[PDB]
Amino acid sequence: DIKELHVKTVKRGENVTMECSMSKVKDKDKLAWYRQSFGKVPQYFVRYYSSNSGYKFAEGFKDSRFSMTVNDQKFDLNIIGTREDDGGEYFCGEVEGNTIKFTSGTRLQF
Amino acid sequence: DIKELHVKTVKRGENVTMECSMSKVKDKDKLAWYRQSFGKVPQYFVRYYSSNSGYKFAEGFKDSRFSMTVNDQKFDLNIIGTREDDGGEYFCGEVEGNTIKFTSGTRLQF
Repeated sequence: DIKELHVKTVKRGENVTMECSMSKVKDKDKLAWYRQSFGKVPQYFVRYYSSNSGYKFAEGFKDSRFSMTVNDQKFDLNIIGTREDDGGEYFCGEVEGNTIKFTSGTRLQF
Repeated sequence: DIKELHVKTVKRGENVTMECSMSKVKDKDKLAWYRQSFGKVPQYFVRYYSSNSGYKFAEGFKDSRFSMTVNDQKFDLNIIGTREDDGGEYFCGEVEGNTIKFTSGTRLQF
């Protein structure tokens, strides 16, 4: 089967966390979040990084409201003070050889 | 910027082609199409293959209406006799190191 997206109906100003698990990850370096604004191609904007914070944003991405909770269990994506510009779908994917496998995703709607 | 999806309003029974270019592809083996049914996580269902047809479907995928036009210029996805079950978004992506880059995508709507 195909996994369902988590659907979060959020209110402007709400703080959101979108979940992705480390449980079955083979190589953390190949783990990233992809943002798809409505009607756009998805694009990676943050990836795992071997550091204390545990992540690095994509070149050209800047938004102080975004962070991640990264540890041995979690690769979770946080937004403080969400707004309608954040509406869209978010996918957590791990590259494996020739393809990427998306283990989870969330639709943020208002 | 982010690339726009091609939006195709299709009618049941129409034959559709969704476009992806070979032009800038570094390694064709890492090229695949991803299907995202509404509310679901995207999933690869067909990839480039070094053969005369030029593609191989994912394990578990079977749909006789699907094919690809694959050559030195094109990695195009075809559906003969489209129906509302095909509604969703389709992304063409090439794996590069730790992330995938989606070069094109199409939303199929009815």
